[PDB]
Amino acid sequence: TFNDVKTSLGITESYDIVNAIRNSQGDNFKSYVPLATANNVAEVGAG
Amino acid sequence: TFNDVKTSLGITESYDIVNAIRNSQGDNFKSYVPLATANNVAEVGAGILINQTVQNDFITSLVDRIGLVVIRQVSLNNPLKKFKKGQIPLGRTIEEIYTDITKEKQYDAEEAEQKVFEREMPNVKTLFHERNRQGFYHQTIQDDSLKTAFVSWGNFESFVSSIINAIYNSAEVDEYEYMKLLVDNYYSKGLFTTVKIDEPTSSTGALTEFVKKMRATARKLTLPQGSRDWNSMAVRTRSYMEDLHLIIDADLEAELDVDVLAKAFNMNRTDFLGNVTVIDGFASTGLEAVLVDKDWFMVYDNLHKMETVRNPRGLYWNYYYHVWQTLSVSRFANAVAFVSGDVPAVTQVIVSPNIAAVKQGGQQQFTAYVRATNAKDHKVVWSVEGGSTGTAITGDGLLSVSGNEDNQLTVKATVDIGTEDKPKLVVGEAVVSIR
Amino acid sequence: IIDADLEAELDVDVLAKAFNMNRTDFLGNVTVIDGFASTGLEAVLVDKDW
Amino acid sequence: YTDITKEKQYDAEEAEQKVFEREMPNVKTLFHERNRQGFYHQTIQDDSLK
Repeated sequence: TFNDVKTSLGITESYDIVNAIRNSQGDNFKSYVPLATANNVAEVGAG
Repeated sequence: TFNDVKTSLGITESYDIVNAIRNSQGDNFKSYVPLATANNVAEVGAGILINQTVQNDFITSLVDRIGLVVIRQVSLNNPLKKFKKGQIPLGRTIEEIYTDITKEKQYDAEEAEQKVFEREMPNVKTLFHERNRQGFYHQTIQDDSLKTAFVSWGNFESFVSSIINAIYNSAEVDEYEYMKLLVDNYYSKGLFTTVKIDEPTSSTGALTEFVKKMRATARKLTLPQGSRDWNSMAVRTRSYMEDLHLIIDADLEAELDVDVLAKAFNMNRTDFLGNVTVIDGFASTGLEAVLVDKDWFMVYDNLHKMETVRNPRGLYWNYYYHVWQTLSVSRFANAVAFVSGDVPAVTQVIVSPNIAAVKQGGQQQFTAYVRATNAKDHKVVWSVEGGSTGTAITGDGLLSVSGNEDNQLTVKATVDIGTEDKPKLVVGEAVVSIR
Repeated sequence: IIDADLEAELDVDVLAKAFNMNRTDFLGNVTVIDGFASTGLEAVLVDKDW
Repeated sequence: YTDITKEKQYDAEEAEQKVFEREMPNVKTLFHERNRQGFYHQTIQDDSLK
């Protein structure tokens, strides 16, 4: 029983992909903007 | 997906048994010291509200897994279901008819000359009942979303079936609560005949005093001459003994069998006459027991359909279960009320024609039946509202009608209970046609 | 001629918790009515020729 | 365990908009875990008991 676990636990976020899609004015991440559930695949997608 | 939650969520602790075991040192918890794993049982053993992924003891990276899933299927029935009359396919209203006894006339061979051919109408009271309850039970099953909670199809089919039964359990429970409402509708309108008692819980004498009034009343319903005393339409009706139903709660049956029928040598002399129906309770203040005929209820079914629909977008079914029925009460049947509170001195005044058609210029006799709960005088005062010029009801209720009356009349009879400062009238009314 | 108040009170208070029914029963043929329209009159003994 | 529901009044004026309304079942769960985990120990020297 560990009871205070966050999803990160080892992660040095190099650039925070959640804000990176949310700020895309037409750069590289503008292909990740018409995805619906991109926030959820980004949240737990690394296992 | 919660947080730091505890195994102590919904627990108002009494005394910390873990402390009380180890610091017994003489107390009666010293049967628990040789139990080795007692702290583990005394922490989880109540049941955990919120599941936590417990790590394995040997290899901590493994998660301890759900080994058996238990679905607790239960059934709720209706106690008062046996009082249900039948069902109605077509038509809304039910008409009851009761013919009543009539008036003696003196012999007179002098007046019988021209009056061979005079006519008397029979004293017939009727009564009507409409469909009342019109309702449905609705709950959704999102079939594809609950596949995550179930690793098996057995636990998937038993759980979805348990959502079906919670609709049919909502039938038998909510229908039970309307028949507790018809009792508390009838008592709230003053249509039960109130038999004022004391509370049976306080004295065993007040329990046996209560058994006296019920067995007194259950014989008065069953005399072969009837009475006008126990209807709210005041007709001569005899209840048969086997149709009397007593609707005590559960507390008074335990007082009965332990304070009285335990120690009585003869149970046939202190039981409850008629039939005993044990329920939750009564919403009214002090309405402790109720005795009725079996034909007091006019409960009839109308409609029982299960209707289904599917949302393709959100991937769910909605189950609609429509329960329509006529829920009503015969006022032509005997029904009493064993009320332990302070009751009013008069509950109900009944006028013996509720429906009269008086020819313009003709006369009609009107008749109070004051349901005094005490044994006092309770003067009845008569009046006619809506009358144009004269129309003059007087005395015992002999109605007059003028030659120029065309209006519909309301004939009132009233009784003044309590003090004149706060008058609090009790009024019975009649409806008079004019031709 | 027993008013139904007194019949129930004979059964509850007296003929129950008693081992001998013939030793407390009301002497005579008991006929039960709903009560007399009078004041305080409860029961009535009469002969058959009354 | 799955609990009973609430009744709704028949009305075809509100049945126009709410055919796909979503009303949630009242399911409650408990969880019971393994709690007792212990052993009993008893030695027998056969030959010196002879």
